Amino acid sequence: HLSIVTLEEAPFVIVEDIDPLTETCVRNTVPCRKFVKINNSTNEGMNVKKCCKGFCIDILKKLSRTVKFTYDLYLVTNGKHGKKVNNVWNGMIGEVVYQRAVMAVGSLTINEERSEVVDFSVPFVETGISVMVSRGTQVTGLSDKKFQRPHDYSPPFRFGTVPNGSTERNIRNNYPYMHQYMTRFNQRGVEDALVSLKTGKLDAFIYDAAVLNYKAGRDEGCKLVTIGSGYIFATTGYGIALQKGSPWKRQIDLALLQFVGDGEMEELETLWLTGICH
Amino acid sequence: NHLSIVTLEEAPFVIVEDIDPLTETCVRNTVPCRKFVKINNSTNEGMNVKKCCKGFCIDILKKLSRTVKFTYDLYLVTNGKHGKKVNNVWNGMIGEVVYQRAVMAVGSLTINEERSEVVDFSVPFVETGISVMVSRGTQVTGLSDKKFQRPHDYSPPFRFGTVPNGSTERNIRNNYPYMHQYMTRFNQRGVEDALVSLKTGKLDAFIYDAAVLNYKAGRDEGCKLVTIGSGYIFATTGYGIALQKGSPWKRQIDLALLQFVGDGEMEELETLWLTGICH
Ligand SMILES: CCCC[C@]1(C(=O)O)C[C@H]1[C@H](N)C(=O)O
Ligand SMILES: CCCC[C@]1(C(=O)O)C[C@H]1[C@H](N)C(=O)O
Repeated sequence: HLSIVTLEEAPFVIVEDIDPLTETCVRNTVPCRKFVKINNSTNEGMNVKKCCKGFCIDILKKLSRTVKFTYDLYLVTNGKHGKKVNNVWNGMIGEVVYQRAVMAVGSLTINEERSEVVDFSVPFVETGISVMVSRGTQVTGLSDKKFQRPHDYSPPFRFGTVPNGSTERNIRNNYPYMHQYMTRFNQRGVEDALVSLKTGKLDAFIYDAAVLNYKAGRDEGCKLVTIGSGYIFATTGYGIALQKGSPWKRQIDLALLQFVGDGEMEELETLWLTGICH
Repeated sequence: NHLSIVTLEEAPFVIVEDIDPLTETCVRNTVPCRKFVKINNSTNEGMNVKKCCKGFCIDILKKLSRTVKFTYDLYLVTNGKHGKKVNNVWNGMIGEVVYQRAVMAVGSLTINEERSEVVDFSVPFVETGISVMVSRGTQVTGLSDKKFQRPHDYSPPFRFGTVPNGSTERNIRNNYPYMHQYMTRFNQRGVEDALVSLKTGKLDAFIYDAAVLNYKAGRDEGCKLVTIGSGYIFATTGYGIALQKGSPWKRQIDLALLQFVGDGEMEELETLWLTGICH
């Protein structure tokens, strides 16, 4: 009944293929589909069915047992989390804004531009802006002199983020020089940034706090250290996105508070999010 | 001289001391702040007494009125503390802004959704939430530990409480009625009282604001206290400068705070006032 959109980002949402011999998503996974175009000219395409698992998938399973709803999970195709591009929202935010999905689940950072057009769950994952450097690099945060005067260092201090998300907006809306310097170090994905950090091609990676803490926690060899931005103005959390004025915000929040109360949340946190390093 | 600003005493964010009587002056890192004290406990008759104010949020106020270039009149709230709707009327610092007795409210003021329906808030400059403090040695995973869920399963019953009428009590009473009703018998009148009961073994856990508990555990004489996050992620927020609803000054106050965070002035205040020595 309920159309729910998600986005793949480990460890919160992990996407794998279905076994063709089964027609089944098994173990801890649930069925999720994707509308994939036939080529790069039309929008013509068809659904391909996949399997989805992760921390927020397990939250969705708990939510639809407790609130007692059935759902059809699908993966966003136009954009990622959410950005206003040419005055139209893309990503998961757009799917809720334009009422193609009743809910959006995943590593969706609650911010203030987004909550002008969608209603939000209570935060269930603490997040913000964090800085990750190679183990050995010493930075106090985003206010360090390597981030404010990068040309004082040889080579110039190399740091960047993943564009079009919650982190870039917080930098672009408040510190224009920092943002303009960063875009030449735009990192396409989390995995690319960690490779350049450990190989010495990047000095610092600015990104979401929850993702960076998880990646540093179970990194092969414990080579990555994460420190808070110090941008306390950007502290927030992941939230389930609902349509503006949604009648389900009340019951979705009540179920999440139950999980936080009875320990289901902390037990989910030690299944997916705990780390080993530091 | 122009802007009336209300604050509330809570170390290390606001520390209140008396004026030197030979001078009538506030010197060093302190600024003049006044208090309206009643003459007795019968009428509302009273007079203003002048005091000196210092701390982390006082130093934020000094930077804001240098950068934005305003002069201010600092006074200490007398009816209530931070802010609560009592008999459908707001008291404390929130009430002073709601009823237009103060243009701004500065201090350990936690941003929540009930407060921001009647006042506007700066961007957060101190991240806070709900935290649990126990004696070093007590093992709790958070507020969802079964010592909190089922306190009567232990002998004696698990003794934990908070300070009433604040952000923490509202977050618990609005969502977990049994936990709140059990806590009120362990209501702590102040932070200092709760730390004494923890170190003497008369209280098992102290739920309170995260920033204050992290500071108190950081500078405890002997490092006797351990702080752990609530796990109540729904209650994560921060301290904010309270302004009247639709205030034209929220924009300029935010721009100055964002400048301090950008140029390192904030990190200089945080390691002068808030960093600790214990772990
Ligand atoms: C655009 C890919 C990465 C963007 C993210 C960021 O900018 O931090 C991670 C997203 C964040 N959780 C959000 O919801 O915008
Ligand atoms: C009135 C007792 C103080 C309780 C507080 C809390 O609830 O944690 C500390 C307050 C908090 N900073 C707020 O703004 O309410």
